[PDB]
Amino acid sequence: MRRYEVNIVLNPNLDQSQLALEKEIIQRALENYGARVEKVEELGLRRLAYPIAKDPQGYFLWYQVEMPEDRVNDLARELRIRDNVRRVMVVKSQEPFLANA
Amino acid sequence: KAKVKATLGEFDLRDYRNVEVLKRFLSETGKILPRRRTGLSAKEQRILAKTIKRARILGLLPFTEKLVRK
Amino acid sequence: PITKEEKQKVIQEFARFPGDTGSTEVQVALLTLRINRLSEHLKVHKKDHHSHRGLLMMVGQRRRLLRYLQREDPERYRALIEKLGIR
Amino acid sequence: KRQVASGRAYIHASYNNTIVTITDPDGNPITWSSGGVIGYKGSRKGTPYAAQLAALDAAKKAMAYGMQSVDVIVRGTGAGREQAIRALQASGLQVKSIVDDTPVPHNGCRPKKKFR
RNA sequence: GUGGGAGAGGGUGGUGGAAUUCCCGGAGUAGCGGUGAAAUGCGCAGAUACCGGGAGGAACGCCGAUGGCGAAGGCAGCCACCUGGUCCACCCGUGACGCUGAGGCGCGAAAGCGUGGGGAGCAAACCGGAUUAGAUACCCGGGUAGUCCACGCCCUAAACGAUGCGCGCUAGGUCUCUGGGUCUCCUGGGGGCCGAAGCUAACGCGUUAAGCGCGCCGCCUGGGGAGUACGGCCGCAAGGC
Ligand SMILES: [Mg+2]
Ligand SMILES: [Mg+2]
Ligand SMILES: [Mg+2]
Ligand SMILES: [Mg+2]
Ligand SMILES: [Mg+2]
Ligand SMILES: [Mg+2]
Ligand SMILES: [Mg+2]
Ligand SMILES: [Mg+2]
Ligand SMILES: [Mg+2]
Ligand SMILES: [Mg+2]
Ligand SMILES: [Mg+2]
Ligand SMILES: [Mg+2]
Ligand SMILES: [Mg+2]
Ligand SMILES: [Mg+2]
Ligand SMILES: [Mg+2]
Ligand SMILES: [Mg+2]
Ligand SMILES: [Mg+2]
Ligand SMILES: [Mg+2]
Ligand SMILES: [Mg+2]
Ligand SMILES: [Mg+2]
Ligand SMILES: [Mg+2]
Ligand SMILES: [Mg+2]
Ligand SMILES: [Mg+2]
Ligand SMILES: [Mg+2]
Ligand SMILES: [Mg+2]
Ligand SMILES: [Mg+2]
Ligand SMILES: [Mg+2]
Ligand SMILES: [Mg+2]
Ligand SMILES: [Mg+2]
Ligand SMILES: [Mg+2]
Ligand SMILES: [Mg+2]
Ligand SMILES: [Mg+2]
Ligand SMILES: [Mg+2]
Ligand SMILES: [Mg+2]
Ligand SMILES: [Mg+2]
Ligand SMILES: [Mg+2]
Ligand SMILES: [Mg+2]
Ligand SMILES: [Mg+2]
Ligand SMILES: [Mg+2]
Ligand SMILES: [Mg+2]
Ligand SMILES: [Mg+2]
Ligand SMILES: [Mg+2]
Ligand SMILES: [Mg+2]
Repeated sequence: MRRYEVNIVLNPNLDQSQLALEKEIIQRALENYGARVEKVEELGLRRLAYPIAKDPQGYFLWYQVEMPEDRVNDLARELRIRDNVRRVMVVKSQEPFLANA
Repeated sequence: KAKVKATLGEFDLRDYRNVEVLKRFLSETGKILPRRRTGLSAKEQRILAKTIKRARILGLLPFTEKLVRK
Repeated sequence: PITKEEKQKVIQEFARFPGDTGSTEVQVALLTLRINRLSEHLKVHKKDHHSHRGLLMMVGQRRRLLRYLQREDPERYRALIEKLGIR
Repeated sequence: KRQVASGRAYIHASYNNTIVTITDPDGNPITWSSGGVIGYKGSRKGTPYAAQLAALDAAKKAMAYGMQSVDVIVRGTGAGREQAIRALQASGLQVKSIVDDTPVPHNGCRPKKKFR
């Protein structure tokens, strides 16, 4: 297992049944692919820099995980399958290098 | 005509999530600034590139903007 | 990929006495393990040559130490092989 | 008959011709002009002069449609890119903003031999 | 061995934006393109320039360097996985286990061959346009193989530092990449520039030798004829040695 940050951005426009729901599905995918959860930072609406799926903005969340480094790739493909997940980026954890620090 | 890391806090260079800081390293045009103006170091620089490009993908920073006046 | 206590369990198994991290046994094993993983990934990813260069060098090193051990104590050499499934 | 009065002016210059386009603020164009439009024919079209008479022609047509205040987008480089600008200046339209949009690829396409 | 690094080293999957082309839609006319100037070409079946949407291939701007990695060929979006090399510190383990390497076996840019895909841009061949002694070569417009991917061949090159690999020794200075230290600096590996001694026909090289030495491999012995012929070997061929 290694430590990762899964990044998910969604289309903002959702009602709460819809948002809670896609978040839940994400949860069950994470749970299913072997991923432990450690932290969650859900930042919500940020105005994007350039349009993504015709939307000026996105609904962000971030998930620190530790999961079998075999399965990261598939857990990514399954995260992405849902239509209303606009972008998904999984990254390995690096420690916090700081300069001019 | 001064340098970036000069006036700026003491900060994560590995942060793809943190725009409020990273924007400061880009041109009016979407461009990443050369060392000559970021005041960085060769390694510092490389990490700044990668963290921008990641950030860019996430829609947090621009791949390009447009030049004003001219 | 080879990790800490994966590697340790091998050093345990082959150390000719407590704490020996360095002997012909330990190297030839540790190495042979390393080869085996490699030739394993190179059974897929046939098309990756640069690693295969690596493995040529790796095997070369093994047969070097091996030849050495064989020269010095034959009993221990047979020993190493009867463990490792080689030559 | 239109009613526009505020909108975009896209100057597009090349080393060969120069072409202006005036357009409603959602970008559906309104009138336009170019080097061959006003008199010129050959090489002549990529002079700065033409760039002027062009930028001008297009403006006096926007006047005809009702135009006044206009935000400019410049695309291209070339002889008299600045001429269409400076023409649009004292054109009688007053220029809200000047932006440079010349698209560059992020390196994708093989260019033809005269270009490498 | 333990602990740390840096990196376009390699393989596989996935994904991002710009641009080009094309398709649909809106607005909108009379040209656009292109050159030294032209013409072919495209355009009233509505082009160009402009906005929105879609399809698809290929390449990755800025960062980028006079930088990094690799044994060489070579390697630049981002992520993940799968791997190779290599540097440093600690001075822990083994105890000469070393160097080179005919033959072998592997790798080997591009172009080229085979069979399948793919095909946006470019583009040998080719089809056209003005230059104007004249293209039919330089310029302009089309354009097929090919460039892209999978598997399999080909094995060449200015494959270049025109400088075989290892090791020991012989002033410094300066810029730099990456480690360690008690961090006006010093110490270890890389990359550059001047330059002791020395070398060199000269040019130049000079702790990244072309200096001083030892080991080992490859190679050389006027020019034309000729990388030809003959013979073998390899190859589907082209052709290679
Ligand atoms: Mg012209
Ligand atoms: Mg280590
Ligand atoms: Mg790489
Ligand atoms: Mg790679
Ligand atoms: Mg249309
Ligand atoms: Mg005509
Ligand atoms: Mg016609
Ligand atoms: Mg027709
Ligand atoms: Mg479009
Ligand atoms: Mg098509
Ligand atoms: Mg550059
Ligand atoms: Mg080269
Ligand atoms: Mg590694
Ligand atoms: Mg000792
Ligand atoms: Mg001893
Ligand atoms: Mg050797
Ligand atoms: Mg021989
Ligand atoms: Mg050989
Ligand atoms: Mg080849
Ligand atoms: Mg090829
Ligand atoms: Mg042929
Ligand atoms: Mg083929
Ligand atoms: Mg084919
Ligand atoms: Mg042509
Ligand atoms: Mg002619
Ligand atoms: Mg063409
Ligand atoms: Mg060279
Ligand atoms: Mg050589
Ligand atoms: Mg030096
Ligand atoms: Mg240092
Ligand atoms: Mg330091
Ligand atoms: Mg040095
Ligand atoms: Mg010198
Ligand atoms: Mg001298
Ligand atoms: Mg001299
Ligand atoms: Mg030497
Ligand atoms: Mg010499
Ligand atoms: Mg002779
Ligand atoms: Mg020949
Ligand atoms: Mg004969
Ligand atoms: Mg023959
Ligand atoms: Mg035959
Ligand atoms: Mg030939």
